[PDB]
Amino acid sequence: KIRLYQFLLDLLRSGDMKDSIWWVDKDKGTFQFSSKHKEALAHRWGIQKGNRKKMTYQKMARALRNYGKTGEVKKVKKKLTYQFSGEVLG
DNA sequence: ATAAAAGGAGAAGGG
DNA sequence: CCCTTCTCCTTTTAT
Repeated sequence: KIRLYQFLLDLLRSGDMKDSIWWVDKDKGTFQFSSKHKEALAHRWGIQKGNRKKMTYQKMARALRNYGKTGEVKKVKKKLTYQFSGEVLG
């Protein structure tokens, strides 16, 4: 199965949900969610995983915070903003 | 200042 | 094992 950090990174490279998520500094690998349209992207995440309950941003954010220990994705000091690691980017 | 929202995390449960 | 789900508390942001 696909991993969350790859689901997001795939969307940014595809632009398939430009209204829900966009780059902030492509070079630094920072990105940000749309306050109004993030739930739609969260919805698409739970479905792709076939989860029991419909996915919400809070549950997805909880999952993202776990990447803080392994380093794939760290939270940035800007609203709804995260950052990929150089390894994840290449 | 205050509601609302974003952020946080321990625990237990599910593919 | 990679999240998922629930629950409760805190900080930040929007009103």
